[PDB]
Amino acid sequence: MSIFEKDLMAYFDENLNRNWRGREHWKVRNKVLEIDFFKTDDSFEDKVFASKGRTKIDMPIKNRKNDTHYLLPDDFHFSTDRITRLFIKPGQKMSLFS
Amino acid sequence: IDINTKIFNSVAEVFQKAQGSYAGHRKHIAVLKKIQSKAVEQGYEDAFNFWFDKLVTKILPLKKNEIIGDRIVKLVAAFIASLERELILAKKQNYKLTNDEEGIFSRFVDQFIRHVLRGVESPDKNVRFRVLQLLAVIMDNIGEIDESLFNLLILSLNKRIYDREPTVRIQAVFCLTKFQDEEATRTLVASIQNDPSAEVRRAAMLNLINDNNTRPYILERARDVNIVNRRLVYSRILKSMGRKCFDDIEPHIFDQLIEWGLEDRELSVRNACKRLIAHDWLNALDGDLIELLEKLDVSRSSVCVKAIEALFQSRPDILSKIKFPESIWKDFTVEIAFLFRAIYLYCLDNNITEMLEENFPEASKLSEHLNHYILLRYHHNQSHFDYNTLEFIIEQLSIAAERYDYSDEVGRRSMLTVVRNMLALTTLSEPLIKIGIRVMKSLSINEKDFVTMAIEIINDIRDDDIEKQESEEKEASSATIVLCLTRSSYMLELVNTPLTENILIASLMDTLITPAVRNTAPNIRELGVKNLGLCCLLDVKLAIDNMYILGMCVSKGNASLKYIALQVIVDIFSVHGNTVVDGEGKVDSISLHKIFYKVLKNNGLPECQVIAAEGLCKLFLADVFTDDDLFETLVLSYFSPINSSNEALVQAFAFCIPVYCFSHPAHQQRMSRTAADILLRLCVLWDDLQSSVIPEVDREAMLKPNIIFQQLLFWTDPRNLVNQTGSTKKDTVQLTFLIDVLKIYAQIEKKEIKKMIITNINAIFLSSEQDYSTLKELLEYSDDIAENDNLDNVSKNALDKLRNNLNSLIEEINERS
DNA sequence: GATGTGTAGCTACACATC
DNA sequence: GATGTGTAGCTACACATC
Repeated sequence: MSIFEKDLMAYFDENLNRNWRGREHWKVRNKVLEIDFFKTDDSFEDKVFASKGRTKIDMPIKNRKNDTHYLLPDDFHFSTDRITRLFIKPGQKMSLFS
Repeated sequence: IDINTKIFNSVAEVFQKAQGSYAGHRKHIAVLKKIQSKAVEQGYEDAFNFWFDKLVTKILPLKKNEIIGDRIVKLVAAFIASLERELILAKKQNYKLTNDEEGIFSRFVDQFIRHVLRGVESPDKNVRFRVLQLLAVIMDNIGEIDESLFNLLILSLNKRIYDREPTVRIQAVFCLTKFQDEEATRTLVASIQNDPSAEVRRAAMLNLINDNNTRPYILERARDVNIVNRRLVYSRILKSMGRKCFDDIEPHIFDQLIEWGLEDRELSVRNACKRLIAHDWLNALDGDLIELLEKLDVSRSSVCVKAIEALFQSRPDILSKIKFPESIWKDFTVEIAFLFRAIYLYCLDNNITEMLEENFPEASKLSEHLNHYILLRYHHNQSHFDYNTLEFIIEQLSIAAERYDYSDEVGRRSMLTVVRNMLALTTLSEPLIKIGIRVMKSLSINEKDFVTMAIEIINDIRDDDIEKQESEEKEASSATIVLCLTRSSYMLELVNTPLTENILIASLMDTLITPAVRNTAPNIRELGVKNLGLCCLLDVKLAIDNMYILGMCVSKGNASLKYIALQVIVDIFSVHGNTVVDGEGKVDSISLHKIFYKVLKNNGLPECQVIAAEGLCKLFLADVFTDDDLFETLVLSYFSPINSSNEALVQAFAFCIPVYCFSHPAHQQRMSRTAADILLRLCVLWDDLQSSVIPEVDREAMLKPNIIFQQLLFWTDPRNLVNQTGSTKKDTVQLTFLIDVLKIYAQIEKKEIKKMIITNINAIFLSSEQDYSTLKELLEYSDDIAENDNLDNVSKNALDKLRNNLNSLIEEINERS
C-alpha cells in the first residue's frame, strides 16, 4: 500500500507544518537629501518639545502583560507517521487513504 | 563679526558636511574638540554647547533609517566617546590636566542629556525614537554624573519601556542594559516575557546580564513564538557561553534545550542547534567526542540518538577515526557502549561498506562481550549506579546485536544462547526484556520458532514459581504474573500471523492472559488487556467474543485501565473493520459509538479524550466509520471552549480534520452536510459564553464565530482536494454548505453574530462549470435575505456583492447551445 | 588551511496606507 | 483587519590576501 500513500502522507506534513498550533493560527500565516544647518526656524524647535496633549504615546495596560509569555505551546508532533501507526502494535501500520 | 556668531558658523559647517557621508568624520571630531577648546579660552564655553544642541535638534524629527540622521548620530556618539577617551587614558598615567578637562566634559554631557530629554515624551514617534537613540550610543561613555541626572534617566526610561511604539521601546532597553549591574534587570526580565514585540524581547534577551539569576528567563526564549528569537539562543547565547553550559546549567534544563532545537518545526532552528553541537561544542572540547558525550548525560538523555546523527553528517571525516580494538571492552562506559550503538546503526543505514567488514567484531565475538556484562550484573553481587551502568551497556550492545549479519551460523547460535539465558532471568529489568525479545526475534528466521522459544521462557518462569509453591494454591505469585505478561506483550507485538497457525498462544492465553484480565490489581489488569488486544489482532473470533468485555472496561474502568482499553478497540477496528460488530453474536455498533461519545465528552480525563479524538479520526480516514452525528460530535470538541485547555487534543484535530476533508470527496462531502449545524451550535456557545457572567470566565477561550466560519469555508473548499480529477472544478460541495448556512441564518438572534457571518460569505468559490440549479438556489436564499431583513451597511454590501456574482454567473450559463 | 571580500537569494516579519 | 511594501537576519557561493 505504501507506494502512493507515501507521497500523499509526505504532502500533508510539509504543507501543514506551521498550522500545528491550530486555533487562530489555522490561517496558513501566510528620503530627505540634505538639511541646511544654517537657516533658523527655531519656532520649529518649540514644535518638537510640544506636550503630548491628546496623543497617547503609551501602551494600554492590557497589552503590557501577557500570561502566555509569548512562548510556544508544547509540541506533540502530530505528523502522518504518528497517525499510520497502530496504538498497541506501533510496528505494524494501517493503510488509510486506500 | 561677533565671537558668538563665529562659533555657530564653525559648528554648523561641521554638521553640513558630516551629514553628506562618513568620509571626514575623523577630522570633524578633531575640529569640534578644537572649536570647543577655542571657545573655553575665550570664555564662550556655554556658547558652544548651545549651538551644538540646537544643531542636533534638527535631526530628531527624521524617521528611522533616514540616512542623514544616522550619520549625525554616529558623529555625536564619536565626539562624546572621543572626549572621554582623552579623559580615561589621561587619568590612567598622565597627571591631571590644568585646563579643567573633566569638568568641561562633565558639564557638557549633563547639559546635553537634559536637552535631548526635553523631547522624550514628544507626540511624534520619530522624535521619541531619536531621543533614546542618542542616549543609547552615548551611554557607555558618560562616566560620572550627578545623582539627580541619574534619577531622571532611570525614570524617563522606566516610563518609556511601555511606550506605544516598539521602535522606541527597543532603544529603551539599550539605555537600560547599561544600568544592569546588581532595578534595571528587574525591568528587562519583565519585558523579555510580556512585551508583545518579538524584537523588544530579542533586544532584552541578547543584552541581558546572563547572571546565575537571569539565566533561566534568557533560556526560556528557546520556545519563543518568533522563529528568529529561537534560532538566536542557539546561534548567539549558547555560543557565547562556550563551555560554561556544562558547568553553569542544570542538566535537566540542558537536556530540554537540546531536545527542542533538534525537534523544532523550522529548518533554520534545527541547523542552528545542530551546528552548535557539531562545530562549536566539539571544537570547544578539543575534538574529544567522548567528553562531549560525557556532557550529554547519555544514560538519561533521550536525544543522544538525535544529536550524534547530526554530528556524523556534519563531520564525515571524524567518522573513520573511531576506535574499537579488542583491548577495550574493559573500560566500556555508557559513553563508549552508546558510541558503539550510534556508530554501527549509522553505518548500516547510510551503507558505509568499508567499516562493516572489520571495524566491528563478529556476531560470535560480540556475544562474548555482551554475555560478559550479563554475568557481572545478575549472577554475582554506588552499587545501584553500577547496576544501572551495566544495564545501559547491556542495552546498547543488545540494540546493535538486533541488526547484525547472522549468515554466520556460529555467531547466531552463540548469541541465541546468550539471550535465552538472559530472558530466562527473573530479575531482568524491562528495558532489557524489551530488546531481548527483539533480538531473539531476529535470530529465528521462523515465526513459529521465535514463538516456541519465547513461550518456553514464559512457561518455565511460570512453572518455576508454581513448583516452588508446592510447599504444603495452583497459581504463580502476582509478581511472576507481571513478568510473564511483560514478555508476552513484546513477543506478541512481533507476531503477524493468525492464532490458528500457532497453538501455543491459545494455551498461554488461558494460562495467564485471561486470568490477568480477571485480576484484582490495576497494573496486571492493564497488562492483561494489552496482551488480549495483541492476540485479537490475529484471530477475529477472539475479538468478537471480547468486544463486550472491552467496552465495559472503558465504561467502568479507572483512568489507567480505561486508557489502555480504549486503544485496543481502535486497533481491532483498524485491521478487521466492521467484521467485529453488528451481526449475530456480535455487539451492535450503536453501543460502541455511545462509548466513544462518553469518553470524548469526558473532560475529567484529558489524555483519554486525545485517544478518542485520534482513534476516531483514523477510523473515519479508513472509511470504516460513517456516522454524520458522530463526525459532527468530533468537530464540536475541537472548537468547544471546554476542550481548549487540553493542549494535546487541539493539535490532534488541527492536523486530522484538514487532511480528512481534502483526502476524499466523500469525506469533504460529509463535512459539507454537517458543517452548517455545527456553526449554529458554536454560535450559541459563544453567545452563552460572552453573555454569561461567572468568576471562572475565559471568554477568549473560543474562536469568534467569524473565524470559525472562515475555517469551515476552508475545509469545504473543493479546490483543496489533493486528487484534482479535473472534473472537481464543478464540485458543488461548498455551495450546498452555504445554502445550509443561509437556511440557518434565520435561527441566530444577536446582530453581531449575524454580521460575523455575512462579512465572510464571499470567501466561496464560484465557477460556470458548477450545477446551474444549485447556483439559482443559492441566489434565491441570498436574494431572500438581501431585502426582507435589516442589514448593516457592511452586511448588505457583501451580500449584494455575492448576489451580483451569482447573477453575473447565470449570465455566463443559459446563453449556450 | 583561515581569513577576508563581494554578490546573490531567501523568509518571516514589520510597518504603511487605505 | 485586509492589504502592499519594506525590512531584519540570515545563507550561500565565489572568491581573494597573509
